[PDB]
Amino acid sequence: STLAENAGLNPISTVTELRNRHAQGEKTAGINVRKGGISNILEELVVQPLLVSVSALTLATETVRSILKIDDVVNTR
Amino acid sequence: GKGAYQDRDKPAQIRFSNISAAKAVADAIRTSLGPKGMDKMIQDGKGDVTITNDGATI
Amino acid sequence: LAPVNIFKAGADEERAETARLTSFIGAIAIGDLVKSTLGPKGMDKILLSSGRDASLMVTNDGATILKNIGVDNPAAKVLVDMSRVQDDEVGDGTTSVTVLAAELLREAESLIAKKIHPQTIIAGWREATKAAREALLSSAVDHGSDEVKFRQDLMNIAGTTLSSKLLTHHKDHFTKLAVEAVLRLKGSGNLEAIHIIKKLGGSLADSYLDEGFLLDKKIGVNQPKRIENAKILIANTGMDTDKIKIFGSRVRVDSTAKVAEIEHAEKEKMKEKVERILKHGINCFINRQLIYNYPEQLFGAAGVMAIEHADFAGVERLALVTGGEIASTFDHPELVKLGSCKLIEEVMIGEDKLIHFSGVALGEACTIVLRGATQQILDEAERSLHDALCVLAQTVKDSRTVYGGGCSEMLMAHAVTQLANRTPGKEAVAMESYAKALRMLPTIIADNAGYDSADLVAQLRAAHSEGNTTAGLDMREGTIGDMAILGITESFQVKRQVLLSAAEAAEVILRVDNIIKAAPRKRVPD
Ligand SMILES: Nc1ncnc2c1ncn2[C@@H]1O[C@H](COP(=O)(O)OP(=O)(O)O)[C@@H](O)[C@H]1O
Ligand SMILES: [Mg+2]
Repeated sequence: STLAENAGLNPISTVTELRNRHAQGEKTAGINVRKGGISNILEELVVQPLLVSVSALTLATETVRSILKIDDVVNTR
Repeated sequence: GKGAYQDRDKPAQIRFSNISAAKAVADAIRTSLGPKGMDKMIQDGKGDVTITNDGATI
Repeated sequence: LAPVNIFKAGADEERAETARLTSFIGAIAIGDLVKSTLGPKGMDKILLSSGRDASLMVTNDGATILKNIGVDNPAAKVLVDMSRVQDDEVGDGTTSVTVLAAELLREAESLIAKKIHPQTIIAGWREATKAAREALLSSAVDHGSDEVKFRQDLMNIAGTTLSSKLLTHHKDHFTKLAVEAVLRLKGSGNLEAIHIIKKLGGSLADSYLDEGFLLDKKIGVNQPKRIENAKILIANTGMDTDKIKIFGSRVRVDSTAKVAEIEHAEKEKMKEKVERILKHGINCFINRQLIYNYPEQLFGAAGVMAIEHADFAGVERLALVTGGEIASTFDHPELVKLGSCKLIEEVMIGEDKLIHFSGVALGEACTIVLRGATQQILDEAERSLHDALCVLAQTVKDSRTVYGGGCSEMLMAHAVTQLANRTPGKEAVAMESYAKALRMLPTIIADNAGYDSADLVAQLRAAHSEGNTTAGLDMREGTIGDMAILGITESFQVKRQVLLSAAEAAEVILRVDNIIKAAPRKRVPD
């Protein structure tokens, strides 16, 4: 959604089309800012490592789980 | 069920405050994501100026 | 108030009623501050400092919470100190002791409201404490002759201790770190032999215990980066301008060539010392002080790895791990022992490089690498692993255990109630109150999980009254269960310390009848 908003695209329609295209087969669809729409992403040669996504998700989940454990704030010296 | 009355509301208030602060930070840095995101300029209290797109630096 | 003034300006005095009111308010406030962090489903506290440059931490430890707040009530300082010394003695039990003291004071206030002299309450509590400690002692189970039962008990103790802290997210994994590490000490209680290294990045489940040793140091330039079948000399000697010839001597000549000659002799002294060091037959040298760059090249030419600036702790830990001795004066190569290890190399963790020793000889000291996604997570993980190691070392020293989950408190309360039913007078009313305090620790635990505490405590009391001496709370479902089957096990020393310390602190506070304050030392504003 953010990627659709920053490029001046319509987020609701773009995300609905993304989900519809991912639910019926090919799993490499994405947002093309050059074309201004939705298309295969490997044809535009934009790729990234897997470690980036895996590490991001794991660290985010761990931080949220840590935050959910807190129920007080105390002012000290 | 029928009982277990919760007589303290401070934990819920603290949790909601934490949620609000985190969402505020996320919304603040949202605008810098993607090939069509712009930069931010920070002016330190000392007087130093930085123009950046990196999230950690911001 | 008498018309005549006996005191200075700013001095203060409070008498019986106000003194007791102030003391009880302070004690109860301190107890209720930390009630919330008790049991497997307690929560944590955020502490941030107004003065100390906005330092931030997230903690569950009772002693850590109490040592950081700025209490000014005199009756709270006693509880803070008692919690601190409890942490220093056994390392576990910090929250139960202060909660129990607060509950005892809360009962004592109503007892005083019923027109009973404090000394009567003190006598009743003394008898109740005697009976409770006897009943606890009779319930201990002492293993240690059989290896597998003892190791299973150690695993159960570690699991019970780690249940209330963050590490409970991976309770099994970290349990394997807590036991094995302690079993590396070979019966020595030196907890300084276990080094904990925490570094940012990665997940909490990526932590491990190394099979060798890790140093965060550097080797000199133009020396081998790895050695197989190493022989290690560990020394504590000066190598940067070693010639502190501690006399008050001086050089007084009439020519510059003489100064050059004496300079050359100074260099030859270092050369001779390095040759004497190399006479031992070593290929690895570790020193706690700095090594200047002339001995650096002397070692480099001989193909010997040299480590510099490895402070006292590192030297002692390496001595334990490898087996050498911390040598000096290097005149007798035969009388000094060298350490051995199968491989020394350099490993890369996160963004840093470390020296790794593998295949060590003894292994009587270890290192633990902690990984996490935030500084606060790492700090809390270390703070919890310390409690686990402390309780494990205490158990290894004295191996007799009891059952947790409210079993021990109910046993003590039942014994106290039976004693109270046999005695005449007002003291009985005191002893019953004692029991009502001990049955508050289980209740609070249930209150943190949302269970119907009253019904559970009634069932537990009924079960203990008829002889089921191993019944306790089953918190994964919230019922009554067998503690021996489920494996909830605690050490005897921790429970005994909790009971005795709480009783003595309550007795100390209850005897005060008048508080006197002197004029505070004014902070100089300007
Ligand atoms: N799995 C469990 N089931 C029931 N009770 C538990 C369990 N684990 C720990 N407890 C209880 O929780 C208490 C531990 O308190 P804790 O929150 O760890 O801080 P402290 O040990 O410093 O009081 C013990 O009295 C123990 O009986
Ligand atoms: Mg504990």
